[PDB]
Amino acid sequence: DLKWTERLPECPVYRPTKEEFEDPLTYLQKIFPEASKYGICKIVSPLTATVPAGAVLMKEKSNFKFTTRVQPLRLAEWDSDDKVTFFMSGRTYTFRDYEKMANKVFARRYCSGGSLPDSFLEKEFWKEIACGKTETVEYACDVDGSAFSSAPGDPLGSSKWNLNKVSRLPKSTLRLLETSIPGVTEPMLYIGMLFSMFAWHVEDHYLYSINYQHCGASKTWYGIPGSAALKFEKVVKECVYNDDILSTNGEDGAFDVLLGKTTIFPPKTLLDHNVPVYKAVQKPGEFVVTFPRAYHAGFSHGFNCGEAVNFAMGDWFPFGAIASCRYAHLNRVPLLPHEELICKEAMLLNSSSKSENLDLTPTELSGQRSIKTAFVHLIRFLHLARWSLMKSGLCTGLVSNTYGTIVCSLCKRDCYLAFINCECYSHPVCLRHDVKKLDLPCGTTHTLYLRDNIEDMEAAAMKFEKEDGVS
Amino acid sequence: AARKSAPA
Ligand SMILES: O=C(O)CNC(=O)C(=O)O
Ligand code: NI
Ligand SMILES: [Zn+2]
Ligand SMILES: [Zn+2]
Repeated sequence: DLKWTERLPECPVYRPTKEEFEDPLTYLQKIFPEASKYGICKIVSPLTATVPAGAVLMKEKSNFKFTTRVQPLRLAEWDSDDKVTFFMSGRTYTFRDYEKMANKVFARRYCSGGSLPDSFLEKEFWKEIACGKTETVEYACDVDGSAFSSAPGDPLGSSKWNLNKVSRLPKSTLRLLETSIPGVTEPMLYIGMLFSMFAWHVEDHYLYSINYQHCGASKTWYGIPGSAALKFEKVVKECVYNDDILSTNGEDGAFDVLLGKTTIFPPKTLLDHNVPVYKAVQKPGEFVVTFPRAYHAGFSHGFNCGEAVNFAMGDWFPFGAIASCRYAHLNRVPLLPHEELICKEAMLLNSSSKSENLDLTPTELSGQRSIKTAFVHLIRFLHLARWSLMKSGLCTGLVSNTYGTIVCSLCKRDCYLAFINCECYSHPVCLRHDVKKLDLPCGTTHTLYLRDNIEDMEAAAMKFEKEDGVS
Repeated sequence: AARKSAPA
């Protein structure tokens, strides 16, 4: 029927002034207590680029080209083999040529290539999915490159809103990151065409996402509140159980695996089972932020170019925890060194300047509280694990741990404070495992690798645990 | 490896 599209509630739109703009993390700090509730929000940039994105790509960068990927929008269920073969059949284009091709296919569909009204193209996307005869769209996802100008004059490029600068911003908890991560530490370019889509995802680590549209047609996002995440996944399986918008129906998967086989489904089904959905229609010059654990999907209305990066502030730390456990439960190597980030942030808060942590926003305060809580819980657990270990008498060696984060060979959880190493060095395990029941081919001698400064961190934990709101 | 995600 598609009337639901017209009556979807829109997400909050903020239009700060230049003086309000500051940097995106402080701004998100300020607006968090309301936008948080929606999972998705939109910020109109009060700063214009002096050099537009096509010009920055053509002149500031040399021979910029990119390869595309082919998505099947909606068709008799595509099996994994057929899927994988055509995902990267896509040809390599030049910005100008991808634009030209997309606008030709758009003209072909609607006799003219002029942008069309948003309600029209959205209804068209959902009806095309339901019964369209077109098979595929080309989308240049995940391109490494940036359309912000390196020019010093450019007000947007020289601002702290440039995606290139965000991960190293003072309130970016990933500023502490050791090594770069594509899309996480550094932005990526997304270049779309008519009906090129991004299906429902919760991101990596429930981390925040920030996306800026540089140019082109509108982009429609559907966002779910972090609050609704469980309900979201619940309904999906039920409705995949119902054979409503049915997938391949394997019925033996982790949740993203199931999502990765479904034809993208309309928000109406989500509204029918009473899970909140908000719409954002993103134009050039607008940032869309997705909040940690906020599910979102979306599609393009035509040729367009956007730029996105994932980030974290301290309020994200509880969500990170949840992701970690799921990562472990699904026995998957985590994206981020969670424990290391807890420790580094917490010991930066410990030994603070203290001339800073006085009058500050409630959301930052809550994030600091969440960092301290994560730190205190981690140190208490590791203390009792170490006590148990010592009394077992199965731990032969103790070694000052000088490494970065390592991955436990059984669960796959990140280990920063401590791990138990073996004889060959290929079966280290986190302290969550009963060492008596370790059956390792290398032997039985177990060596505890422990961070050198554990005493300082224990003192920090005992300081924090007496502090207000950290119980 | 360190990265974001999709099917190749
Ligand atoms: O812009 C796109 O193609 C999709 N964006 C995202 O998934 C995001 O930034 O959260
Ligand atoms: Ni996303
Ligand atoms: Zn483990
Ligand atoms: Zn071994």
